[PDB]
Parts: sequence; structure tokens; C-alpha cells
Amino acid sequence: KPKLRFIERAPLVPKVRREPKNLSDIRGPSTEATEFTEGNFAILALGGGYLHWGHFEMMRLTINRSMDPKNMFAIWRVPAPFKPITRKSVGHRMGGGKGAIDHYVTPVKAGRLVVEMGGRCEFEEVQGFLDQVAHKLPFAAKAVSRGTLEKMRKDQEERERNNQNPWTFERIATANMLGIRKVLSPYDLTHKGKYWGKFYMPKRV
Amino acid sequence: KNLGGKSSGRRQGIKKMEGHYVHAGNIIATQRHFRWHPGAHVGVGKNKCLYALEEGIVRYTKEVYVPHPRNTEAVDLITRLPKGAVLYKTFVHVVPAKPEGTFKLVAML
Amino acid sequence: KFTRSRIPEKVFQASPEDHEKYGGDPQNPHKLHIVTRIKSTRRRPYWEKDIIKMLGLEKAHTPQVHKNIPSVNAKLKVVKHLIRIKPLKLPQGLPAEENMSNTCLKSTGELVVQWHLKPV
Amino acid sequence: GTQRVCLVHPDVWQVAEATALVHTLDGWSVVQTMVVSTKTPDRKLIFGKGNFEHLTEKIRGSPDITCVFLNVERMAAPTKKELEAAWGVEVFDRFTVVLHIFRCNARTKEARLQVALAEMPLHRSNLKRDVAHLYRGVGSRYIMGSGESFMQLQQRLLREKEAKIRKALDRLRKKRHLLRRQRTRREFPVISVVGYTNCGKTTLIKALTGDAAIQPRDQLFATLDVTAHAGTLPSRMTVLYVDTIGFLSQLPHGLIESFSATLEDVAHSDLILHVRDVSHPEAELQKCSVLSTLRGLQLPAPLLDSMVEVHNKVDLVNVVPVSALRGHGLQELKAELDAAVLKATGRQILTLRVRLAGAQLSWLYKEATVQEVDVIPEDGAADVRVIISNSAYGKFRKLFP
RNA sequence: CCGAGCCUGGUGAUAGCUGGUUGUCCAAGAUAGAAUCUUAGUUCAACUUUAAAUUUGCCCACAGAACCCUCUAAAUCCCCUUGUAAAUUUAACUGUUAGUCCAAAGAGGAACAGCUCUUUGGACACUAGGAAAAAACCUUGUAGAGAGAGUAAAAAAUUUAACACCCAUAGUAGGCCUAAAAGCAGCCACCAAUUAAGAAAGCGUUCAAGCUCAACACAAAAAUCCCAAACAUAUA
RNA sequence: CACUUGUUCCUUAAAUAGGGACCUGUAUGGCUCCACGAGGGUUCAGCUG
RNA sequence: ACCUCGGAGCAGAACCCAACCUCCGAGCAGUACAUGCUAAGACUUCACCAGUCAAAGCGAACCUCAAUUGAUCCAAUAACUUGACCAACGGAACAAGUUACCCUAGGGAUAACAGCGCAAUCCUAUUCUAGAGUCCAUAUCAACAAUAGGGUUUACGACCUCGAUGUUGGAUCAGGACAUCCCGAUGGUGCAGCCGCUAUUAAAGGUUCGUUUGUUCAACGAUUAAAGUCCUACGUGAUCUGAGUUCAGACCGGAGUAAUCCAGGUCGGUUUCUAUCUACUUUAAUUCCUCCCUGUACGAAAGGACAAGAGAAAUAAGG
Ligand SMILES: Nc1nc2c(ncn2[C@@H]2O[C@H](COP(=O)(O)OP(=O)(O)OP(=O)(O)O)[C@@H](O)[C@H]2O)c(=O)[nH]1
Ligand SMILES: Nc1nc2c(ncn2[C@@H]2O[C@H](COP(=O)(O)OP(=O)(O)OP(=O)(O)O)[C@@H](O)[C@H]2O)c(=O)[nH]1
Ligand SMILES: [Mg+2]
Ligand SMILES: [Mg+2]
Ligand SMILES: [Mg+2]
Ligand SMILES: [Mg+2]
Ligand SMILES: [Mg+2]
Ligand SMILES: [Mg+2]
Ligand SMILES: [Mg+2]
Ligand SMILES: [Mg+2]
Ligand SMILES: [Mg+2]
Ligand SMILES: [Mg+2]
Ligand SMILES: [Mg+2]
Ligand SMILES: [Mg+2]
Ligand SMILES: [Mg+2]
Ligand SMILES: [Mg+2]
Ligand SMILES: [Mg+2]
Ligand SMILES: [Mg+2]
Ligand SMILES: [Mg+2]
Ligand SMILES: [Mg+2]
Ligand SMILES: [Mg+2]
Ligand SMILES: [Mg+2]
Ligand SMILES: [Mg+2]
Repeated sequence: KPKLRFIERAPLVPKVRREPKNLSDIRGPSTEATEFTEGNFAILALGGGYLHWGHFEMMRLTINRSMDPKNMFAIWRVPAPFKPITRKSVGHRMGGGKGAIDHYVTPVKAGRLVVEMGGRCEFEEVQGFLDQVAHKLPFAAKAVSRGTLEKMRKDQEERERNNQNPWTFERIATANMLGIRKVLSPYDLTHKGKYWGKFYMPKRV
Repeated sequence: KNLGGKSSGRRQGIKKMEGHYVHAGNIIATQRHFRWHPGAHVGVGKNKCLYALEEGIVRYTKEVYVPHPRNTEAVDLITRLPKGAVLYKTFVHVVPAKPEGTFKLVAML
Repeated sequence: KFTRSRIPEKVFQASPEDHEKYGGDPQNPHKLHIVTRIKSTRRRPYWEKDIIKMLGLEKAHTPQVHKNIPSVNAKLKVVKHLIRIKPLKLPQGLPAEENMSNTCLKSTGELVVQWHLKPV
Repeated sequence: GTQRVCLVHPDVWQVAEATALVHTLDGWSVVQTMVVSTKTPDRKLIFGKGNFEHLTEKIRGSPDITCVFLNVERMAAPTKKELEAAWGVEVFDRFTVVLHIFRCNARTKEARLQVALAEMPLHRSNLKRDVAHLYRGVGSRYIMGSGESFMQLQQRLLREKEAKIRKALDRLRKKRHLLRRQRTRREFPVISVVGYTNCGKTTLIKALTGDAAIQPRDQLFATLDVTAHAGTLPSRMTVLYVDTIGFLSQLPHGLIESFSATLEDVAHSDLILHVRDVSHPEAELQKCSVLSTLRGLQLPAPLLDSMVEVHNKVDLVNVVPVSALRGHGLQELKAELDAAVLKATGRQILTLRVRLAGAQLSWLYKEATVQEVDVIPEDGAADVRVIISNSAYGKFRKLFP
């Protein structure tokens, strides 16, 4: 089964309890599926967002059509949509209770791998359509191999080490210099200024 | 569809933190479940509130938990515990300050 | 929620480079701080307002002498972004009763005990 | 999504067809069947009270019934209201079910637009229920504003939406004519494959053309887009087969006529091929339904007259019996198609003597189908048996006197 | 001037509603909620004011405050010292209890609203400077005269897509596959000759043929009329 | 018997207007316009800012 | 729909926290009859009321459950005690509809029109290169989606205005944008020619008359080179009209016992203002058609051009 598996619109057992939109699941760096597993190429999420069944279908169809099943294999690194999103009826005034469940999404945090590909192939063969998929994803994304991912991580570390600016967001936030914690968020103490909402500023040091 | 859930907060919790001088009968902590367990010179009410049985200083400690043999649920938990394991709970203690009393010369017969 | 900020202790552990830069020997630390409020307590939390009042820094640009001791240091850490802290220097030693009326706190942070107002 | 349906068939095969329609939904399961006879098809309650009470008690006793599929072409608003109230479940008719499957299967923008036009009557019928949650009891007492009431405004909005859909479909029709311009100019014979739903049009076109991208599904109304695939006849002539949407019986004519924008390719076809599902028990009724549907679509009378017929699915059991999957009568069918295109497109199969020089032979190859070439070297010439159209023949006569 | 006349009287009817509420000067003064035929109001609380009694008030060092749950936030409570001078209690009262934006943690909405709802904090409902004009952003506040002075915040940055040249014989149309499928419809193998060429990476052929390639060789647009004028080079 | 669901005819070049038919279902107080009307619609011809 | 009470998230860690927020539940039951009396000290649902725990003592033996309920007065009782799904649950002892016949005090604290915020909806442009287009993504389109722009729809918010911002259409006059319907220039084409389609540039000028219907719209008739999309307080009621909507009268259908009401249909129904201020009040044209080119180029035929030239008109401006 080398080709990418089908993803269902909603969980087979539908959720009954509406749940709050905890945007923290999109906010911040990703702590899961951040490393390669049984593959050499992948789509890395350089930002946060929700993946709909439409995005899943786009990824599946594009990758399946453009891959070589006898020499390439692909695997999801993101679960099927599970978080329920509720929409009220059009023309409804505010109030009257939380709306009924409309769709299911899967939260994705910046720094996570969405699809992982491997097999008897090199990056150049796959980067084309992986970049197509990444550009059509709801969040900033990039086709990255193991080597390129390590290269970008080492480049970030090098920039952090050799930055000539005496002042860093990390230092100022941690020390509460200028009383900037009045303007910053408690999450900023760990985001170090590299994350703003769902957006991940990669050039930010 | 969702009715109820309007109950207010019980205002429960610790009323006397560690180091606080406490007179006999003072309520040290009110709790719905057994968060802090009664220690020396601390009594439990019907609603699990901890009150000071003596006048002294409140101290919170961690002490091994040995339920009464007739506490069937706790004894079952222990029976299922692996060997070498020891349960611990937070206990509230009242270190009595004053002595029970003094011997005073009342009459020089 | 915006809350009081707990400054990590590593911030207040000087390095040899800091010692060379700011001219202070880790041994033989200075005894007294000259503290001047260089920032308004307006638009700042009420706890910072209260700490400023406690330190007696209500007027800006008005130096105040304080003990270089852990508790005063804790208060100064709380309100460190509103104040300028310098070490009080005593080139001629502590003022005595005789010269108590001739002192002056120069902008360098030195409490000169003779103030003649004459050319050197 | 998921729907357990009770198939309530009024009576005056069709049950099997309705079951297939239900199965087409991919999430709808028939959990009960009730064939009930009635002598008054047109009534607020289609069935006489004697049968109606039995149907009601059965439906309400059965708890697995999420909805009822009444196998009627279209039920009126009072009938729908009364049946809904009596049976305590949603009621669907042939119109609604076919419309639902059309909406589900539609994938292209053209198909979505056409199914939206088809839906428009459904939206008009369900306007009151779809806006009952927006009334808010505002009207006739607020002394300022446009005189339009709530229902008047909703009807105006629905009419505006329908007008937008019709304008878009007119633009689509213009674009389809633009696309057809080239194939018409180059004189590709066009054979429109029409027939009843699920009769094997797509499979037959796949067999004829040899294409592999063609995917004949098992569900009804699989093909919702009019598409052209080229193939080769025994005369080496390239013929363009137009796969169209299947037709269904006991269905409102407006539903299919909403696809006329894309189905006008059939009108401009040079030949029409009716794929009769001979194995089906009701092949005659299917023929009547498809012929009536074509007449409603207003296909040219000469084209409908010249319509050829092919009996597909002959393996299960004056014309050409064929089996698309097995591929049995395909060669014969191709022979009759060749004859039909010759007699329809005005193409003359003739022998033509050409000097073996001046690129006349190459011109004939590229502008006509050279069936064969018998070369006479003694005169340094060649007699070509070629199927040439009138336009190509005129061009050749002028170019090479 | 009749949904029930007009005049007089009860009558200064009542109005939780609107409007008005008249000398000078100084000072303190914006602050949780509960109940209510109650949310346009009121009583209590909280806050606020005054006077009085007394002694601790605020900041806060360790130590300390739960498992459920495997992990987990900023923090909070308590709190000696210390820096400070306020706090509690007693007596007597009113008034505020229809609130805005900003930062942050969230909920509802549509991860819309100058939207609505809680929580921490700030500002505004007070002066002044700045962000163009400016309640809510930044600086700064305790007040007078001065034709002195040092400063605070405080002025946006950017201009982005050229590109290879030459050359190609051939085991054979590799097998199977199929009418044929010939590097190119599909499956298997993918060797091998010429110094140099994939049993062929894209076009093209029904099939061929012809083309290459690889190989040698050398960013945007809306409606009255754009919107300071300008300026790249005189030493922070 | 009346009114409602659709088809159609006349009237206009063109009619959501006006008039007339047939076709589906609802509902001893229903049909019948003779004359009359500053009542409400339609209209030939004439007339005319 | 809800109104009182309790548990869990939101509210992760002392306490406390809203929501017509997400979920669960309660209005008991059971066991005992010391489920006796008293009494330090404490807790407390942010007030009070109410509700909680409890050492010691007398007297005896040797209470489970989260909610599981309700004050005063007043009734019954000799007393002890009991009494409301007083559930609108801090509880009026006992009282419903309708008002377009309406009235008064107010409210922009709060709706209808408008403006404004927003852009879900709506419209538009690019990106991907799947798929249509016989082959061919890109002549013309275009699914899944991505990124942008607009503020014309349907909505949402309730920020100005209720000691009045007069309401939909039409007449009159029109101002403006260009995302151009026609006229101009240009590129591509699945551009042979004529018709066209698409795109760049262009807002100087123009963009018809009628039947029905209040129609803005829509259908239809005849035209046109075209009968453009919008904004302008849904431009324009101190310039006009009131046919509808939307007062008081009256019917028909429906609801109600009725008053009366209805997102049903209809007949009738008062349109004020003498201008104080601002502003303003005399500023090289387009198009169609006929002929000719020419039945020529083009085209197999059918059909059929450009450019240049001549003549006729129409509109607009000025006389
Ligand atoms: N046994 C048999 N089945 C056949 C034959 N021809 C077609 N079928 C089946 O009939 C069904 C028709 O599928 P399609 O050919 O895609 O249908 P279509 O004719 O395009 O009609 P729509 O699905 O309505 O678009 C499929 O199950 C075919 O496999 C035949 O000769 N024999
Ligand atoms: N505590 C209490 N008082 C009651 C109860 N029922 C009636 N009352 C008293 O009587 C009042 C109610 O009067 P009603 O409603 O006329 O009582 P009723 O018993 O229904 O009828 P009557 O005997 O005719 O008065 C209350 O406000 C009390 O004063 C009850 O269940 N409990
Ligand atoms: Mg709660
Ligand atoms: Mg088909
Ligand atoms: Mg009178
Ligand atoms: Mg009065
Ligand atoms: Mg003051
Ligand atoms: Mg001053
Ligand atoms: Mg080469
Ligand atoms: Mg008329
Ligand atoms: Mg209390
Ligand atoms: Mg109450
Ligand atoms: Mg009336
Ligand atoms: Mg009034
Ligand atoms: Mg509005
Ligand atoms: Mg308002
Ligand atoms: Mg508000
Ligand atoms: Mg006024
Ligand atoms: Mg333009
Ligand atoms: Mg009127
Ligand atoms: Mg009249
Ligand atoms: Mg009227
Ligand atoms: Mg007037």
C-alpha cells in the first residue's frame, strides 16, 4: 500500500458535545510529528492552520496522481479531521446557544510535517508536486527533505549564535526589560518572538 | 437545552496556611474531597472540613497513608499496589503551643 | 492575563564581561545605591506604583540613597524598568559631622564632602 | 449524510429502480419496502384512507425509518405537508432523490450550475420552510422601509438567484458553442451516445475509443458532463463520440432540461446512438422515456429520425446487438456507424486519380481519409480510394485541376 | 381639540420619566457583587467622605497549599526581614451600582465587527506633550510668576525575473503484448557496438516517420479633487 | 351549486391588465345584474397641450 | 426557551468570576429512633436572610447520599408540631386578552430608513496544472484549494440621530468611478473573410420608444452602434408625484369566544414652509447609413472585408 490512504470527512463515531475553539492548538510551535519517520521528504508547516477534508482531498489526489507508486510511497503525518467546528444558520442573530457541528478539522502547528514521502527517489523528483501541495495548503508550507530540514535548523542556530544585535527578544522578554511583559503575552516567553498568532516568522531570530 | 450550572463557588479551601496560630475549634480547611488529610490534633467534620482540636501552629506534611482495615476500597487499592510502593498524602497538623497547664501553689497548709 | 513578572535569577548573575564593562568588582560590592526615577508610574501596574512610593521615588530625576541589601534589591528588581541604579561612591569617605553641610552628589555618583565651588 | 429510507411505491421493477436510486446516494439504505396500490394518484393523500392508515401505522411502528422515498415523479406541497405530518419523518420523491444524487455527483462548475438550475424548483417549493427561522415577527407595523414584506423579499431574492444562474448558463452555452467551433470546422463526424440511465453509454464509448481514463461506474447518473472522446472506425476515419447524461423515467422534464446548456452538443451532432439496455425488463419503457426526453430537449428532427440503435448488455441475455464489457458486437457496430457517418456527414467514398507529384497525395492524406492507394508506375500516378467530404473535394478540385 | 364633553374642587394629584436646580476658594473623591414584578429604580454589600480610638497596614525570605490526569502557563495564597506609613476598629452619612477602548488568558460569533460576555492590568471619564485632526495608543503627571535650562515620548522603510552552444550512427521494429503497437498504450529485463547514445526523460506518430534532451567532440482597481512643499553626498 | 390546481381562447404588435372556457381539490344560505351608482376595473370611437 | 438548587469545564495552581455558553443532574430515597440536651471556637456562596463544622460537658451506648428545598404573616393543634411543583422557586392573599381609536412620560440606553463597523454571504483578479477544449492547462474555461482586492446583495453590530435624519418607485436635473455596453487604438485566437471570443489602453461623447404591472426588477413588441455595472441619504419630496407600503372606514380568506389580529388579496384616504447663511446662476461634437473600393481581397462553395474617397442624415452645442 504505497499510495496515500483515503481520509474520511468526519470520525466514524461523530462527536456529540460541542467544544470550544481552543486556538492554542494552532498557536505556537508544533511538538508532535516534528521529525521524519520512515521517509526522506515531507511537507513542513511553517505556520498554523486548520486542515479541512478539502485540503486532505487536495493533498491525496495531487500526491497520488504525481507520485510513482512502484518507486515512491507516501504517508499522512496528520490525523484525520477530528476537531468539530460549528456554524450557525445564515441570518441568525447573536445568541441562542452554540451552533450545531458543521465540519471537522485537524489542527496543525508551525514546524509540523503534514505528508511524508520516501522510496527509491531523490528530493528533486518529488519537490515539485510537494511544493504544489504546500502552496495550496491553508498555511505557509514548504517541501523539505531530511537534509534541507537539518540545513535550515542549523542555519537558524547559526543565526542565533552569530547575531550581532546585543538585544534579543528572548532576553528582553525573560528579563521584563522596559516592562514589555505588559505588552507581550505569557506565551511570548517561550515563543521568543518567532511566533505571532498562527504565523511563524522564520527569519526572526 | 443546557439548564442549570448556575451554582456559585463554595468558597472552600485552606483557611489557615502553615505557620498560622490556630485556636481550638478553628476550621483549618474546607474541602469537598479529601485533599488534605487530618493529622495530629486535627479533626474531621461530617463534610470533611479540618478543624483544630488544639491551640497551636498549623503544619502541612507528606506522610505515608495507611487506611483503616475496614476501608474496603483503600484496602483493595493497597492489595493491588506493587510491592515496595507506599502511598503518600498531605496531612495537616496542629503543633500545640501552650502546655496543658501548670501546678500552682494554692495553699500553704 | 497580565500578572506580576517573576524575573529569572540568572538575569542578576553578573559575568566577567559585565564586570569589565561596568567597572565593578564582584568582591567588595558597593554598599549603597543611588536610584533615580527616570520613568513615569503612569500606565504601569498599581504594584509598581506602590513600590515606587515605598522607595520614595515619587519625583523623577531625584536621587535617593538605598541599602544594597537583598530586600531593597528585590523591590528594585520589581521596579527596575522605571529607575536608574548606580553605586554610590565616596572618594573622600563617608561625610562626618564637621563636613555634613558641605556635601554634594556629583552626576558621576560621587558624594564629595568638600564643595568649594572654586576652580581646581 | 446517513439515511435509512422506507421505499413506499404507489401502484396503479420500479421498486428495483428506486432501490438503485437510493443506493446511489452512498449513505442511504433501504430498510423497508411497501408496494401499495391506489386508484387515485392525484390527491392530497395519494392512497385512499384505508391504505393510508396502514402505511402510517407501519411507518411509525418501524423506528429505523429516517425518511420515506415515495416513488412518485413529484408530490405537491399539500401532499408533502400531509404525509410529513402523518408519518413523522421526512418525505422524498423521485425529483428530490434524483436532485440529491445530481448534487452529490456533480463535480465540474458547469455541472454544479446546471444542477443548481434543476434545484431552483425545489428551493421555490421549500421557501417557506427554509425561511421560517428568519421571520422574527417584523412587518406591517414598522412604518418605514420598502413595501416588500418578508415573503415578498425572500421570493425576490430567490428570483434574483435564479436569474443569475440562468445568465451564467447562457454564458456557458456561448462558451460551449465557441469550443464546438473548431471540431465543426475540421469536419469531425460527431456521434452523440444517448440512452437510459445506467444503460452502458460510458462503457460503450470506452470500448469504441479504447481510452483507459474512461471510468464507467456502477451507480446511476455517473456521467454528469457532456464529453467528447475520439475513436477510429474500420474506414480509418476518426469519429468523435459524445458521452452525455443518462435519462430517467417518471422524472420532471425540467430537471434534465436544466442540462440543455451542455446537452446542446447533442443537437449539433451528426448522428445519435441510442444505447438500449435490452437485458433490462422495462427496456420498452426506457425507450419511450428517452425518446420523450429527447423530443423535450428539442433535438433536430432529421437527427432523431436518423438515430441508430444498439442493444447493449446482450451477454446477460435490423439492429446490432453488442456487449460493451465483453466486447462482442463492437466490430459490427463500427461497420454500421461507418455507413451511417458516410450517409449523414455527406462524405463520398470515391476513387481519385492523382499524379504522383506535387504533394497531391500528401494533401489527400491530411485533408481526407485515404482508404487505400493503388499505384500505377507506368503512368507515374496513383488511384486512391478515399472517403472525402464535399468541402474537401471542392478544395482538391480547385487546388489541383 | 369626544375611545368619551366642559368648568370648578379633591389638587401643589402622582410620575423609578425628561428638564432645571442661582456667591468665592481649597481639599478628599471613579472600586467586586447579592436580592428585587428586578435590571430606566431601590436595600444591603464594595468603594468613597468626615471625626475618633488603637496598632499594626502594604512590599514580602525560607517553609508550606491534591490526587483525579501521563505532561502541562503566566501566576496566586501565606509570608519573617526590609523599604515605607499606613491599617483595623468606633460613630455618622451620602453618592456611584444603564461604561468605553487598549495589552493579555479565554467563551460566543465566522480564529467578523468601533460586536457580545468573564478574568489580570492600563488609560480615559482630570492637566500637559506626542502619534495629522484624536476620550481609550506612547511620554508625563500636584497645580503660581519668569522674555532661563536639561530632557521624556516623538519623522517609516522599501524596486524586485536575460541566458547555454554544438550534436546524434546504431545490435533491433529487446521480448511479451497486441491488428500493429517500432524509446516511447501496458508488463518484464533494462544488456550491448562505435571514442562517444537511456532498450529512452519530454513532444509527435493508428502504427511508423519526424522533433528535442541526455552522450561525445570544443500584481491589482470606486465612485466631489492627487494631496504639505521638497530633498539622495558638510563630519551624532 | 359556489371558490381553489393547471391548460387554453379572445382582446394588444407587445398585457403581471380585462373578459371566456375546460381541468384538479375545498367549502336553508348559494345562484340569478332588470334598472340604478360622482363606487372599483376593462374598452371601441371621438376629442383634445 | 428559561426563572430555584448541586457536580464538571470555560476558571490548569488560595478564593472569587459572565454568558439565550458546553455537558451532567435534584425537587428523593434508605437506614436507624440519644436523627437527645447543651456548649468553646471557627466556616460561610461575595450584603442580609439563610446555610455549614465543632472541642469540652450532661445523658447515653461500649446517620449514607452533591443538590434532594420555601421566609414573614396567617391557618390547624391542648401542646409538640404540620401546612404552598408560593417552580415567576427572597415568595403580591386573591387579577387575562386586545388597541391601526389610542393617550402621556421618556428612549437613539432600543427597533424600522439611512449612515457607519464587518465581509460570513456576494462580486472580481491572480496562483496551482487536475479536468474540459478531437490532441493541447493557459483561444476560451476550469474542480479540489491558496493568495489578494471591492463594499453594489443577503446579513450581523446597535456607534449618531426618536424636544423627527420624511419611506419604495417615477418626473427633473444630473455629479462621479471604470471592474467598457457602443464609438477609438492594440495583442492573441480553436483570427481564411463576415460575424465573433478573449485580453491591454481609453470615461471626450452616447447609452431608445412602448404593452402589462407602483414596480425598482421581470416577461413581451419594435429598434439601436449600445440600449453597460455601480456609487452619489437605495442622489435628487424646503423642486414635483403619491400608485404601493404604512394611520383612522370597509370587505374577502385565515386565527380567536370576543375585542381584535394576520410574512394573504383589495377599495378610499390632508404632501406645509415668504430662503437668514453656504453653494451656485452665459466655460475645436459624435454617430449611423448609402455609394465606391467590390461582389474585389479572402473563401471549395456559401458568404463577404478592410483602409482611402464621395453623399446623405440624426443627435448635441451655439445662433
Ligand atoms: N453485464 C454487462 N454490464 C454492462 C455492459 N455494458 C455496461 N455494463 C454495466 O452497466 C453499467 C453502466 O455504467 P456506465 O456505462 O458508466 O453508465 P452510463 O451508460 O454512462 O450511464 P450513467 O451511469 O447514468 O452515466 C456499469 O455497471 C457497466 O459495467 C455489458 O455489456 N454487460
Ligand atoms: N406557610 C404556609 N402558609 C400558607 C400555605 N397556604 C396558605 N398559606 C397562608 O395563606 C396565604 C395564601 O392564601 P390562599 O391562597 O387564599 O390560601 P388557600 O389555602 O389556597 O385558600 P384559603 O383557605 O381560602 O385562603 C399564604 O400567604 C399564607 O399566609 C402553605 O402551604 N404554607
Ligand atoms: Mg459552576
Ligand atoms: Mg456515463
Ligand atoms: Mg368641545
Ligand atoms: Mg411633582
Ligand atoms: Mg484633588
Ligand atoms: Mg511639577
Ligand atoms: Mg545534447
Ligand atoms: Mg393601461
Ligand atoms: Mg459572608
Ligand atoms: Mg426571584
Ligand atoms: Mg383598520
Ligand atoms: Mg407621546
Ligand atoms: Mg441600519
Ligand atoms: Mg445606539
Ligand atoms: Mg454595547
Ligand atoms: Mg432639534
Ligand atoms: Mg480599463
Ligand atoms: Mg396611496
Ligand atoms: Mg374616490
Ligand atoms: Mg390603497
Ligand atoms: Mg411640497
